[PDB]
Amino acid sequence: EKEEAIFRSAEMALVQFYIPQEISRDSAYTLGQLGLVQFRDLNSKVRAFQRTFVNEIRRLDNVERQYRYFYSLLKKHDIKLYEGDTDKYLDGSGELYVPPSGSVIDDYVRNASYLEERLIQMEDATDQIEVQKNDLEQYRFIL
Amino acid sequence: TSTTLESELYAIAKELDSWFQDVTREKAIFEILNKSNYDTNRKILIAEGWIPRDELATLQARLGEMIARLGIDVPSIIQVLDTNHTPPTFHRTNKFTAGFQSICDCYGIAQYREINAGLPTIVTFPFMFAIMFGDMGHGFLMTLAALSLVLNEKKINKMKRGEIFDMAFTGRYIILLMGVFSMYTGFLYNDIFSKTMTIFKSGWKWPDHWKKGESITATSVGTYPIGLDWAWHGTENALLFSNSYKMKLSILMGFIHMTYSYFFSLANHLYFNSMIDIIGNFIPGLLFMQGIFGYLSVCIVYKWAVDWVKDGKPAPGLLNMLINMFLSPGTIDDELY
Amino acid sequence: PVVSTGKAWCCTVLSAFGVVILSVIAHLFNTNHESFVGSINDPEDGPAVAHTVYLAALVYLVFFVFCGFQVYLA
Amino acid sequence: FSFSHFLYYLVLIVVIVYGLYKLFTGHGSDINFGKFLLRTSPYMWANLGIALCVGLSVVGAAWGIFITGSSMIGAGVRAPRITTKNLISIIFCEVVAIYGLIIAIVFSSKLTVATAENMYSKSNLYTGYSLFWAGITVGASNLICGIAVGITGATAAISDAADSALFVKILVIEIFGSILGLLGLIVGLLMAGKASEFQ
Amino acid sequence: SSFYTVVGVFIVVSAMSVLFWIMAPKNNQAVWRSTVILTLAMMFLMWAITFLCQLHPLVAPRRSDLRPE
Repeated sequence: EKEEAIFRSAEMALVQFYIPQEISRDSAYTLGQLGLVQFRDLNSKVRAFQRTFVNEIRRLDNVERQYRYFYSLLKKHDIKLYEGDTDKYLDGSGELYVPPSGSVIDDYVRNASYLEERLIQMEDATDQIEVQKNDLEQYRFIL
Repeated sequence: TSTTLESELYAIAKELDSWFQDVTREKAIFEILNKSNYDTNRKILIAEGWIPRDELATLQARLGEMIARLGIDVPSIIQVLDTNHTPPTFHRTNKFTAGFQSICDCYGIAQYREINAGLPTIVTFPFMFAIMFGDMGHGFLMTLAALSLVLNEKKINKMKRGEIFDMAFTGRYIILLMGVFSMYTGFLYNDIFSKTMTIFKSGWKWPDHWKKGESITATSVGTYPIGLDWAWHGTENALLFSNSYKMKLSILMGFIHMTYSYFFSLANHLYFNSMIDIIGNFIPGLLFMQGIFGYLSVCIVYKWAVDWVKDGKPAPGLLNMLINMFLSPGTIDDELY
Repeated sequence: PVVSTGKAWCCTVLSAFGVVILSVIAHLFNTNHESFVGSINDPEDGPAVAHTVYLAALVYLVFFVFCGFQVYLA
Repeated sequence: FSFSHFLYYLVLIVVIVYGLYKLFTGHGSDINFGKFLLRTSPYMWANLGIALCVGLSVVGAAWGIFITGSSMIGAGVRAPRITTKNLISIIFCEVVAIYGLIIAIVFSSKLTVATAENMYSKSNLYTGYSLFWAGITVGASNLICGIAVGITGATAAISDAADSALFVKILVIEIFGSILGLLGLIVGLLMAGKASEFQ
Repeated sequence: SSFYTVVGVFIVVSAMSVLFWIMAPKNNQAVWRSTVILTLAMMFLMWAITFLCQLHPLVAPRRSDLRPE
């Protein structure tokens, strides 16, 4: 029994959540797997760097930035991205997947941070060769 | 030297998308926890959120499943709050009323519990299309183009298209209703590929004999049941009838549309307990525009209903008397009633 | 003979409309409708133009059955 | 240099010398501006009135439409929510051509056919003069109104792209400037009020 | 004057619309209930405008050329 809400809007409620800290990270996944809560901003008039959970944004978008550097490096040396088609073990019926817990996120962070400088020096090594391919080849045209 | 790099990129290029999805989800979780109050005397996060009323039984079920997955004891993490803020809108769409809702939401997102304008749009939008697109065969081609998109819905919602086929596919029921209503309108205009039909007997009768080249007239032996008569096809004054015909059609349909949309304001003001808005805005505007422009529509229909040649009275001009109603009051050249 | 698939539908659909439309117009030339020939202008004879419009409908039919089997190969 | 001013000065000198010569002969009444108004067909004046009415109304509408449309397209690059809001500033410039349509539909019901006898009667010359001047009155008023409403629409689009609270206060000026075409409409209907058909 | 033809078909269409108001299925109640009752009305009104002003016409066709048969 759900109202149709095509003649008018749907009737709303404002619900206050009392979430403990030790299950907060875990509970926000369940709140996100059901897509029917719009959160309002309670921390207004607080600056963007003064808020809580800012280093947990800086680490994660550093990982985002290194993934962007990787995908920029994939377009050169043409390799198709795999795009794993199963967008259904996160979506779909059940509405319940277990989120990866802590050590998996730390593995992602240190894996990307180890992988970046390795790819940087491997790319810098193969571009000192091209800049001395170029002058030798055009000198061969001169000769 | 450019081979081990490439093999490393072959290793990275597989299973990078799943890494990216996991990190974007992890970042979105903290972006949602960022806007919640943090307490220090006890380790409790306080968060507020809007929700429709039919899912308070869904919240408790899903959060009960979560607290049954991990063994704890928490005291009733859900509390419905009484507020004075402005809640969101949320109309439900179900695949047929979705495209018209996306039409009406492109102009503006409606007020909370206001009457949705996407519900009458479903039929009043393709019909006002159809009046301008009054052809049998062109509406038939439009229905064929629409059924080429409706009859395979499952094949198309899994592809990447770009900005033109998107507007083609998300409005397929719009194109279907436009084509069907254009079939009905082009039937009433008696027009298929700019030709007539001859599916009934005519209301006009040609004379008995004429020389090849004589300008003759028809003699009005009845009326034609559905549509325009096919005795207006060549006839060298077809525009003289058709223009004064369809202009009055457009004025009548526009007035009925405006006076139907105006009553939704009364159904709003009666719902929000706003009885000063009725007596201050509904009645003045209703009397002002009915007593000017619905009187014109009543006069158009009344001039249609009266036989002027049999009564021997001159047929007046409705445009002339509409002008002289304001620019010279009291003086009437030809009497109507 | 490079691809020849995106131009097969453009001719099969064209011929599929053309057969039906010229067939019904030729049938309306044959029985004198007095709206296709009911004035002093363009046709005078009657079925003598119904002849060549049915001929053009046959030519559209062989366009349709030629190009309708080339799209079948994909 | 300045070829257009040379044309204007040459036309001025030729007209002055010609009129002064028609004085010089003693035949200054051969330049008879009034006999030209009698002996000219009234349907020319009526059809110039109708055609110049609808043409000048459409020109003013197009002018206002691209003035507000260029600024609204330019201002919607950073703030794309101005388009569906300031649609009404293009509505206000488009109704000008509809006023011209209404005038053309009213005036074209008076273009009947007259007899060779009493062709240049008092009523027919009156009808030609009234339709000509009423048509160019409403057409020039529609032109000017479309230009002004377009300028105010461009400025309103810029100000609403600044922040959302300003377009209610600038739309009032468009409401002021859009009444002028309706004034031209009313007086164009009133100038041709007592003119009959051509009989 | 046979304006009563328009009146009688209006009675029939209004009666079947009131019959559909107490008949429409309970799944998408307002969608059926509004779309059908608002399309019957407009499909009636356009035909009723069409049947009028062809009832007592003031202008007859001409057709100068028209082969004498």
